[PDB]
Amino acid sequence: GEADCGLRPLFEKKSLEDKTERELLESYI
Amino acid sequence: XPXQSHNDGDFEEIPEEYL
Amino acid sequence: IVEGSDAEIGMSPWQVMLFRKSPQELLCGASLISDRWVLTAAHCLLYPPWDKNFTENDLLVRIGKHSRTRYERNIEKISMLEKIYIHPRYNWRENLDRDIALMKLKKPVAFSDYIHPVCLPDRETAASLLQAGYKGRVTGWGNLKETWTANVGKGQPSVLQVVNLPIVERPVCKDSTRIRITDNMFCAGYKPDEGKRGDACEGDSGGPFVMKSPFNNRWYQMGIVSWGEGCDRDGKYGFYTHVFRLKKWIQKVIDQFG
Repeated sequence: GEADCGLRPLFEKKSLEDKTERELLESYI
Repeated sequence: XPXQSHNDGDFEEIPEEYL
Repeated sequence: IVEGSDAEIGMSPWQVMLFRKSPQELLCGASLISDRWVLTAAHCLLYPPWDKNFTENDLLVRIGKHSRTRYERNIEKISMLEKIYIHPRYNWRENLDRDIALMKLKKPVAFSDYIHPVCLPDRETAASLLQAGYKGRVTGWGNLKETWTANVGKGQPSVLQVVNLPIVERPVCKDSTRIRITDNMFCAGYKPDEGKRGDACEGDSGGPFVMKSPFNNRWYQMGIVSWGEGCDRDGKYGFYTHVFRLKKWIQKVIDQFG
């Protein structure tokens, strides 16, 4: 299970992005 | 092959009760 | 991690350090998948060629860390292990096939800003995301250079390192090594022609390869750092345990043991 898994307290939960995660999302074409 | 091998020991001592 | 950069505070709250009690040394990375279960590579615990065979009483997991060597007072949590579970068909004799182990913690850890579990993929997330050219992220406190890791501050980092790497097509993975690769493994890295570089290296084993789903914004652990020939060598790639392909065993162990 893990209802809240994978959502980071200091990033997703605050709507802040880390410094290189856009590189990952930009490759998912 | 498999990924510690050269492990030194420059670590701060952890609290006594965990050993 | 070779050619990575320092991680941000709280960037990988699921990252776990496996730590030997005596001598006190870093053994491997690992990942937190719930309040009481840690996932790592089976060779971190059992590898008879190197006379490695750890019992739960030899080990500590340290959760919430950033600095490699400091005891991070009031931030990290240290837990002892209740039980270790190695995949019954882990193949340490030939190619580290099914390199996966679960470790059950003696007591639940409380989550915080620095400690939070990663998700495990479902068939549809694995299907959409484990595609050649899609990038994942690897983290660890291992060596910064193939030749240079020893400790101190040679090729060993002060804080957690991170690198983002593309998944490579299975043909290219098979043709870069003489080791027999299986469906329980995938490889990742940049090809010689791509200009960027980066790899996991000694001391990064057992650590997470994660991807962020574009559908629900959550981070999923797709791989476990398992093996490689050198670190960041042109024409060579890092190999990772395929977590979704062994997910039924994971579910079986947690359902049968707590």
